[PDB]
Amino acid sequence: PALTKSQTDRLEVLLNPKDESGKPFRELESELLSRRKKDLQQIYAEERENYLGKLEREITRFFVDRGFLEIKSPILIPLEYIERMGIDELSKQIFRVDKNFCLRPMLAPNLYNYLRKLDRALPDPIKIFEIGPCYRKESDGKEHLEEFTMLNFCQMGSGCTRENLESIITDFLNHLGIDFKIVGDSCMVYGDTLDVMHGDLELSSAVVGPIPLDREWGIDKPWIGAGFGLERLLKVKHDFKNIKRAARSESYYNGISTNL
Amino acid sequence: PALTKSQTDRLEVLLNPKDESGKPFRELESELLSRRKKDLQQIYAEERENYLGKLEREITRFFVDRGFLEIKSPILIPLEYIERMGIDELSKQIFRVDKNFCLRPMLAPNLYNYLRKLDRALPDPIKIFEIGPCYRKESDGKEHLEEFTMLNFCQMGSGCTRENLESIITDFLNHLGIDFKIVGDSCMVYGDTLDVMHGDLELSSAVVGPIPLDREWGIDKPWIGAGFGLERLLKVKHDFKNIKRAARSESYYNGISTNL
Ligand SMILES: C[C@@H]1CCN[C@@H]1C(=O)NCCCC[C@@H](N)C(=O)OP(=O)(O)OC[C@@H]1O[C@@H](n2cnc3c(N)ncnc32)[C@H](O)[C@H]1O
Ligand SMILES: C[C@@H]1CCN[C@@H]1C(=O)NCCCC[C@@H](N)C(=O)OP(=O)(O)OC[C@@H]1O[C@@H](n2cnc3c(N)ncnc32)[C@H](O)[C@H]1O
Repeated sequence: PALTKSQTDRLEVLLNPKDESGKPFRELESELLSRRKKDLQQIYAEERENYLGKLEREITRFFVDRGFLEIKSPILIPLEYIERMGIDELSKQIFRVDKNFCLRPMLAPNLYNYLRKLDRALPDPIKIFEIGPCYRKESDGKEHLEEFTMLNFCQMGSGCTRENLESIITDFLNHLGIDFKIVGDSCMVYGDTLDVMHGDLELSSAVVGPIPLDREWGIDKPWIGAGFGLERLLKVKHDFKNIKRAARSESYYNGISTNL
Repeated sequence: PALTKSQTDRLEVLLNPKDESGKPFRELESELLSRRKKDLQQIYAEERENYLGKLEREITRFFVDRGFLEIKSPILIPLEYIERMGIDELSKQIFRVDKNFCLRPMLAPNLYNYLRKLDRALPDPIKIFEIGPCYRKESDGKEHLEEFTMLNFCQMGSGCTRENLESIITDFLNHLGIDFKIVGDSCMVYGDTLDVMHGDLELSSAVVGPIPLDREWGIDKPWIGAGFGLERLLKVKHDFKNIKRAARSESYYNGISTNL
């Protein structure tokens, strides 16, 4: 008669945000299987782009067009960078590799190094961004991924104000068509942050520098910056119930179940 | 009088492929510093794209345009995938994470899974590609990186011939403007390979399936495929002497020293 919890989980795997009893499980599953097969057929026939790759390209274009230098820095980083970030909490979340390296939990340490290095070469202000993989061991799975993709943009020198920071965030999310509000918060590493919220979901943490951590990185200039999770952005944009639908995955492709 | 070996190493750091005694070290270094600062100034003023990101976008466009589905699969993969790949040599090169996961040394295991899964949804033949980070512990540094970027494209079903494989490789490298020759070789995992060579540098290993390893992955169809290192491609394209100039790096940006 009624659907079992397991059957309901199965159908929810196959259900897409835009799909609209007493039909049996077998027929409801058959219908959804058919719809999802067609969705993949249509991607494959027409656009062929992965949502995560595509979102990366669109964001890349956005920040390049606005004068930010595209960075591609190591994903595998020295463990010393974690301790020099003031992280000794987030520390139980570090995936260690060999005795000396770890998978980066954020883009900040490498970007600090780039800011200092490029200050010797580039005119004020220095505007840079990176998009790439980051890793944190996470107890949750609703809004948290162990393997995720962060965007971090930043500016150092002139014009490093809270206004300009907010303006960039605003232009950015309006460009992407993502609703948001900016609330003042704090964290252990940075501040004093600004959190960019979608309802109760954190899209970004942002900071207006300087902060005292800067000195450890040879930075003695005003700066502003923000990190965004690309999977969180996709989750909002596509109305995905679970963030796993927006991840690097063998179970979902563009939020469509691959288990068909 | 003459330059010391250390001074020569310093200048070679600052030397670009296109730059053309008895001038002292200080003046030669000063000149190169000036040229490299201007190179970064010109990137920053004009294009602002990272060579590795840009190469990824151009390759992405190439394979999308030719009917291949863009994949973004996990970088952190189960250790079981390594053993199911027939790897028990390359095994000392695996960067292990936790007791159960590793950093992927190749794209093949995840793409095998995608081929099988998508066969239930997509018409014959199934054409897919991924571009992303791969990791191998490496004794060398001339043509080898521990952290690199692989392109792997493949097709399964109809038209999985050596001719079509060679044709795609040929169209691809001619598109990129990279000189090559295709030699028959072999490896422990696959074959029987075709190696795509630039002089003595391996750009790619390629395979015409089926092979007996397929059965472990639920694959029972003809297939063809090739993996290319993006850093190797950049190394050839830009005439870089060391592959570290083409890597994710805090020491080089688009093959320009960041230590200025
Ligand atoms: C570069 C300069 C010099 C140093 N720092 C400067 C800067 O530009 N800005 C300071 C603020 C950058 C934010 C960054 N350090 C950071 O790690 O903040 P988090 O809030 O911890 O990470 C940003 C978050 O990425 C996403 N994210 C987080 N963990 C997950 C998860 N496990 N699953 C999926 N998504 C997640 C989440 O969407 C977004 O809130
Ligand atoms: C997906 C289907 C199902 C399974 N396999 C199929 C397929 O499409 N093709 C089989 C052939 C794919 C090749 C892949 N399995 C492989 O790992 O071959 P390798 O020769 O070991 O890696 C390809 C190499 O990537 C680059 N590369 C390697 N190690 C490094 C390094 N340490 N530093 C920098 N660059 C490097 C190098 O340019 C290029 O020769």
